[PDB]
Amino acid sequence: SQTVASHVPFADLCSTLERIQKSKGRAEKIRHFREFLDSWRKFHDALHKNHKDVTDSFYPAMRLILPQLERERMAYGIKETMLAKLYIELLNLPRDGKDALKLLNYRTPTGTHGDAGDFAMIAYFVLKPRCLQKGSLTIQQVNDLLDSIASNNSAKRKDLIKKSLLQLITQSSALEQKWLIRMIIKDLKLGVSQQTIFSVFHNDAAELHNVTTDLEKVCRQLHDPSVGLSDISITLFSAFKPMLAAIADIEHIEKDMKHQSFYIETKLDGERMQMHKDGDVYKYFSRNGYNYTDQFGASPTEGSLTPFIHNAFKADIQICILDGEMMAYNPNTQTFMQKGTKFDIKRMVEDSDLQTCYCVFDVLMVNNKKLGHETLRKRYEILSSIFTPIPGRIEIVQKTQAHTKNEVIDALNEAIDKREEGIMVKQPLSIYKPDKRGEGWLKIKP
Amino acid sequence: QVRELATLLHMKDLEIQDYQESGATLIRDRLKTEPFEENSFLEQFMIEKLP
Amino acid sequence: CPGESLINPGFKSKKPAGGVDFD
Amino acid sequence: MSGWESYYKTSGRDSLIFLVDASKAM
Amino acid sequence: FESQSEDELTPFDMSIQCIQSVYISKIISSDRDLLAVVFYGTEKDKNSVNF
Amino acid sequence: ANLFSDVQFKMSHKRIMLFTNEDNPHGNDSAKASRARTKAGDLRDTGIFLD
Repeated sequence: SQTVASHVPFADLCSTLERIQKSKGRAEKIRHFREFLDSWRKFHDALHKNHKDVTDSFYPAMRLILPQLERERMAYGIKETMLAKLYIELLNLPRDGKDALKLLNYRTPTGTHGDAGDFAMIAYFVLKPRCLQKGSLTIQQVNDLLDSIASNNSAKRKDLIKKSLLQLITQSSALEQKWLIRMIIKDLKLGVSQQTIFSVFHNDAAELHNVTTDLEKVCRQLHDPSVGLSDISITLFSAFKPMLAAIADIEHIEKDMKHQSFYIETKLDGERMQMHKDGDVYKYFSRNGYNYTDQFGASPTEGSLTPFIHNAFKADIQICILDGEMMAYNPNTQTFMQKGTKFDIKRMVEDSDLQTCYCVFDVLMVNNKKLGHETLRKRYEILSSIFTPIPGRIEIVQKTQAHTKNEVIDALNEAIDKREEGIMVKQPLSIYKPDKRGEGWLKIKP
Repeated sequence: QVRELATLLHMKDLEIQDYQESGATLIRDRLKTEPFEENSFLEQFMIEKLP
Repeated sequence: CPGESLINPGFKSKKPAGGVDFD
Repeated sequence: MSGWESYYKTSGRDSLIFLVDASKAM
Repeated sequence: FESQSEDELTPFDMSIQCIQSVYISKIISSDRDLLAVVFYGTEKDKNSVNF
Repeated sequence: ANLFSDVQFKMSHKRIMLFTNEDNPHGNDSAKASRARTKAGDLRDTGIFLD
């Protein structure tokens, strides 16, 4: 099980990133990235001449070039301040010394040297005389160290985190440590858009990332540039970038709907969630692709919302994807607690009497039927025949048919009266375009 | 006097070397001066400006 | 500080015992 | 398998500003 | 590990003797103190950092 | 320094003794000498005595 990541020094990737950053226009950055990609692909072809089935891909480098898209790794639990503290402890620098103070209050320009806003620059300056000139770490080793640190933070252990960071410091140069700090903070400031990186990687990569939301599948499937994908559509157990809504002017709203009847709906304040159901296997995904299934329960036996709605689905429905909003319900009043004071629906305390309610507003797949390409009206009709609502635990958002502006102003006035954010408008013939904004969904506020 | 000036130049060269080792960066790159070597300086003087 | 023991800091280096030394 | 060493190999307009001295000598 | 004269103690022997004497003195005087012994320049390595 | 940090008790004194007979351990490499000087300064700042 040989992997190219074990043969690629981390210094090469660091140098490529530095060259990309220190470039004027997009052309040079794209040229450097393409050269690195071509070298990696040639090495992959040379290494895997004999093996038939290969799981090796460009993911090991991709997860570092775009840390913000990493989902397999959990939160590191360390930011600028904690990293500065750990560097002070491990390097045995004096607590009250100049270097420690500079690292801690990095935002203060009192230093008058280097940069007063970039922590990575100051870390590099501090580590320049305390670090070797050549490293001996590979991409696979760095990935393993990061995985160990993340898991160990998840396990409530700090001595092992200190050991891993100490190993990284002892086996890295100043530039490598600076880049590692940048990846840990999950910012690189390369100056090149993620869309540009995906486009240079493959002709059709942004769409696949929108549909799947996992760098592993994109890196694995889209290896040979010549070979493409015939059809890419929403798939079970794979997060998809939700479709958002854009500001709308009440004056020309009818024009935005091609002079046709539209749907008026109430704006729901809370989390944006999507539910994947296959038999009794449940998966929940958040707005950006994070897995919240642990909170809400991945099985009917144990959970915070699923144990009660297991049996709320009509018998016919076996495979089902839904998109909706999660909010807090107060039963003693039978009213929704507006987002803000006294509660957060993301980390609700168990002892509270408030509970979790899911308001659905779209369906994307029912019994291996792909409803992404159908009109909004059809998806609404199919949604009506999925679950029998059980108030307090799962509901369908009401939409009212309206074809005049007076109706829109009436709805907005009533919403303000009921102390809601505003109202949104949906085009009956709008198709679901993942990750796009202002295509068939509009929002209006006072 | 020449020997004393050479010693002072050597001490200044040591100062430059230590400042470089300290990671310090000069604002202007034009002020950089080459290390002083006695034999090279004497040779250049004797070949150029002695006449 | 001067004449300090290199084994036990905070204590002066006790000289070796010389017994009786007639003048 | 050749080593990784082999496979990587590492208009406009003119602007002018006059500056006249106002000292007593002038 | 080289002795200048035939009838003399090598530097390593003197260092070991001094360490042993200090150990005995510490045991007799202050037994609650902390002592450690490390070597640099050897071929093998044994430390937390794995230098 | 790592060995010193491992101790969990309260240390009134911290001392290191260097038994060596090489007055110029790093003469070929100037960077190593600068790194050693920086580390010694850091240890002194932390409160570690050197003999």
